[PDB]
Amino acid sequence: QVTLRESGPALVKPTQTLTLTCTFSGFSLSTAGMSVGWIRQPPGKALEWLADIWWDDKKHYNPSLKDRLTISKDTSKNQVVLKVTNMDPADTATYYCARDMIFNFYFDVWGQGTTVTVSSASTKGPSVFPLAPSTAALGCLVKDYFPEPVTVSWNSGALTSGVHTFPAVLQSSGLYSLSSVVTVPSSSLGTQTYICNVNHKPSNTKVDKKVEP
Amino acid sequence: VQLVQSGPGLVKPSQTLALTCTVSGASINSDNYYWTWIRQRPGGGLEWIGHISYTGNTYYTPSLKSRLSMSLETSQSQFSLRLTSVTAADSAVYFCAACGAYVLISNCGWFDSWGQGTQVTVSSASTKGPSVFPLAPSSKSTSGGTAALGCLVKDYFPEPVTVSWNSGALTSGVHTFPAVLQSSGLYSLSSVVTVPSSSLGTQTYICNVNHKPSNTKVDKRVEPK
Amino acid sequence: YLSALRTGWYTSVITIELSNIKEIKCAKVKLIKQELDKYKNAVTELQLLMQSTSAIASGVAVSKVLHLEGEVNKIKSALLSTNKAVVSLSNGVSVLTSKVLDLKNYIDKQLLPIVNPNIETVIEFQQKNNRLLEITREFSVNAGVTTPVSTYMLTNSELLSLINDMPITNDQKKLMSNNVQIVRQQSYSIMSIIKEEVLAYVVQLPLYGVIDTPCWKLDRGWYCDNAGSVSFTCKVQSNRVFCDTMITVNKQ
Amino acid sequence: DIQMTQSPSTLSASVGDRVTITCSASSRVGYMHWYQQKPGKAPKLLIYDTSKLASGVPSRFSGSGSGTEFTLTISSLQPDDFATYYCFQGSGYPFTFGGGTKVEIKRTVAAPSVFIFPPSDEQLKSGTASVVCLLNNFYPREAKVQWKVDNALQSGNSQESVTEQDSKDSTYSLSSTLTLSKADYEKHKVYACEVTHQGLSSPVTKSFNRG
Amino acid sequence: EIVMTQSPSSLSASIGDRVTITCQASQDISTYLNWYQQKPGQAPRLLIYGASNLETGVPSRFTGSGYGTDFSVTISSLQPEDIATYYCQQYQYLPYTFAPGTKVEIKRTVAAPSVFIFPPSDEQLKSGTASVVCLLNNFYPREAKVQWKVDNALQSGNSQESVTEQDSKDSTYSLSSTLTLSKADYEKHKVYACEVTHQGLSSPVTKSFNRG
Repeated sequence: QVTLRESGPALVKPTQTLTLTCTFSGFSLSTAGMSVGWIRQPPGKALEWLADIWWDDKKHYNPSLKDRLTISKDTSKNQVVLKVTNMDPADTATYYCARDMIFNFYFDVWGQGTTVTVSSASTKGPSVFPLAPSTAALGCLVKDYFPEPVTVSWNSGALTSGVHTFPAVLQSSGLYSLSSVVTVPSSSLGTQTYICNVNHKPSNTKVDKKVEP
Repeated sequence: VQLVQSGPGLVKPSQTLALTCTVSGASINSDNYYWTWIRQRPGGGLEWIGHISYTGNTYYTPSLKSRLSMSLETSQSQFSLRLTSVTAADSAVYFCAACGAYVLISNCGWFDSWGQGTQVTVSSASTKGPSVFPLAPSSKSTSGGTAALGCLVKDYFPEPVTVSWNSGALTSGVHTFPAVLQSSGLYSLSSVVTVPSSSLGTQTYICNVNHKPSNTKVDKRVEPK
Repeated sequence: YLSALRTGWYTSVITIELSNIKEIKCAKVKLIKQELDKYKNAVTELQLLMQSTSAIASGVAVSKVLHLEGEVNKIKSALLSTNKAVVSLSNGVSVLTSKVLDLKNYIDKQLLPIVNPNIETVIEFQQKNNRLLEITREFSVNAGVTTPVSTYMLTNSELLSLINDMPITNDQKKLMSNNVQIVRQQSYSIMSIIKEEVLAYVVQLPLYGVIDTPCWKLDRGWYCDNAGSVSFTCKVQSNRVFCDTMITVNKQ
Repeated sequence: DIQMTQSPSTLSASVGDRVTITCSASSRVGYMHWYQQKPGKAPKLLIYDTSKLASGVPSRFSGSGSGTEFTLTISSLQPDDFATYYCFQGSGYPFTFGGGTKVEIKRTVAAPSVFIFPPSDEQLKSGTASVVCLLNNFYPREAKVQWKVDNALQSGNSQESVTEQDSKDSTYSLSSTLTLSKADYEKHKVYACEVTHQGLSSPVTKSFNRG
Repeated sequence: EIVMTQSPSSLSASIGDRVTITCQASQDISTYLNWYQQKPGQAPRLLIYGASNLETGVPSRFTGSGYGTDFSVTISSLQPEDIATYYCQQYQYLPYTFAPGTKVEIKRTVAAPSVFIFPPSDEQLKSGTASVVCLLNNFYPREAKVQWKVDNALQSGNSQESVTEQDSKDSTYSLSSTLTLSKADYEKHKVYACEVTHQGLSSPVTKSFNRG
């Protein structure tokens, strides 16, 4: 089938250029009628179309971002590059790419999406602390990282039922901290191992922590 | 494809010129062949006269649109050139040309087959046979192991003169100087050959003079003392 | 019933840059000179067809402006680095020109070394040359004007690149793309000229200005709304009604 | 250009209730499309070309409309339909999306389970302490968590994060994180978490002793 | 008619050097241009056809490039066999128009001429005139000053020099100063000398014969 995946820096320093690349497989952009678009979504707001390119190298942009947008294709690599100059505190959004066809004007196949946060800030690391139990509940705690998001899992993705991942909340010191609890049977304590897997890719740190009473 | 010409070297003014060019290596009715005439001015460059296609369509340059008249003698596989009422401005070397091809979607502009060129000089004056006087080698025309010797071509009109040594057998170390216009209205040139000084008196060295404009062929032998 | 009625003609010039051939006489090369004689036999059939001098009036007008001197130089130079150019002709009209094939490059780049050979190189050439053998085969029988515009006259991938660049509305590009075989049936390919290493023919695509208006069949004819009035065979397909300006078997 | 106005902005209905979204445009538009975005996930094409339904989506979803008005009708709502739906147009540039309709499930009043977690020794060795009070599986969203340190109310040092609606049971989750330093933690004794919910007739209290 | 412009008018480079001759055009000629080699005395010789393609038999060091109005030909290594005159010719618009051309010479080491003098042949003296031919063979560069001295008397107006084109084998020239006199004046003198002043000579050399 068709696949798409964005790639770019998760943290931007204000006004610095933002290079985003969307690699695709399952189809060739050189085939006539094919296209690749770009859609962003700021937190709390709805979707917003950005730009798109076509197999004939025809480009169409959004008048909301006239000067900064610049798209270009690469048939020899099955990827599309999009440069967004002069980034701004309002441009924090989850950027998605998608395939488009002239036979039907919309975006049918989509990608996972990358988060780009616009801040004069220093990259942080993961601060993990357990939540011992005393049906019982347990979980983990994260602190002062940058930026959202970070993928969390329990027992290498084996523990799924009853797992909750609370969204991160900003504090007065201006960093990030969330919680991720999981409800487990009380009899399984002491016999089954519970470890929350944290992988902060924007900071490139892999931290696993064992949860025990 | 080979091309050989045949024209007059001297042509009195206000008369039509009779150039010819025979085609070999390919029939004159060959496909995609535009038989072209081109002359070259003295001291300057070339000038396109015009061509005549294998079909028979002729295109003449707009400066000579009314004076040209190219022909196709298929029975002899040759094409000719005719220039009406020649003046002193038409004196040049006339080259025969052709344009071979295979697929023609543009013009036929390349020329791979050329001709030797007919030195056509137009003047009311008459011709003159050349004067061949040998430049004999001596103890002053030597220098170590070599000896210089030649023969002088004097008093002739008009150009050119074909000089051959031993009927084309000797071609190394030969220098034929450009023609020189003397005091009268007659050209003159010298043709000297360098030869090892130990071979004189033992080998025959005869210079051949050939002047087509006046129908002349002279054989003059050179020898020491 | 919806609609899709024609109001005008979209004119365009399609070019196929050919290559001049010089002297070429020199197992694996046995099949080269055979497909080479077909290229010679095809380019001469186009020139001899050109020797002979009111529905497609707007299209043929361009074919007689291309005959003017230097106009071919305008197009041949426009498609220097790409395959799509718009040129203001002598009449001041800007026509769209697309260079479909580049036989001028394929012959001077790959056949000059060998003739003046790998068996893999012989394979692709027969396909690039066969299209010319077919475009000439179609132009030779329909007397310069063929319809519908076949695959060889304009492939599936090249008609879309034309409709995408067509100065028309947005949804109609979605309409014509889904009904390309209908657009072809209402098009005209017009052979123009052959000279200066260029093969150009004028393709005339239909312009649908009337869409999504009520229409009804069955006075044996069709009836479509048009600016408060109703007009009058029409090539119908599914719910779409295609027509131009001048047993109701199965059940669904 | 072409602006979209999606209504309602927020609708709540029970499982199996017919729900229709109305999305009108400014100018005349030929085709209208629809999308579904689960929380965090990328959008998914639901309805394409006004009425036709995309693959990978049950026949539960249906659409209709033309011109300047379009509707998206759900036959019977499902707990897995909790998402934010959009209406997108591809008839003109620039490409524009709808306003954003976030649908919530109507659910029986669920009583939550209250937990409490003291700070770990690893955090105390760093100089900070964070007591987390857990809420899980309740309905509706209305819930008040008032911390009490030695029978004294706390404010300004507690933060609450709410989980989005679950797609299986349509319940919520809350985690109130009380933030203090290491000095102010070893200064008091008990630490309680008072929770008041609509399903709880009386506020349940969970507490402990330091050490 | 199209006006063809070529640059430069004359150049000179060492052996194995890189030469680049540009051909400026009036209007657009597209891919239609022809380069021609013409060694003195020979007919034109086709080198480049269609701007960038090469003629069969041309060495592997001649490159063509250019489209429209700006064209250029390049030689990878200047060889002694390339000393000729090069023109560029168009053929899209009728009539075909040639260029002025470019004469190409080769820079080499200093060569000194060998002086051989010849007395007037007895066959010429019968006619009543006489001619003394002074030969300067194989020298470089071209500049040479020859002045006859009959019995230590400078002769002017009766001497005629003749310089050949630069040779294609060793890049050397040849000069032949012919001094024409009459039988009456010839038999009235005894010494006939040919003074040669060239760059490759630390002192002027003169080869003279007696018995005149």
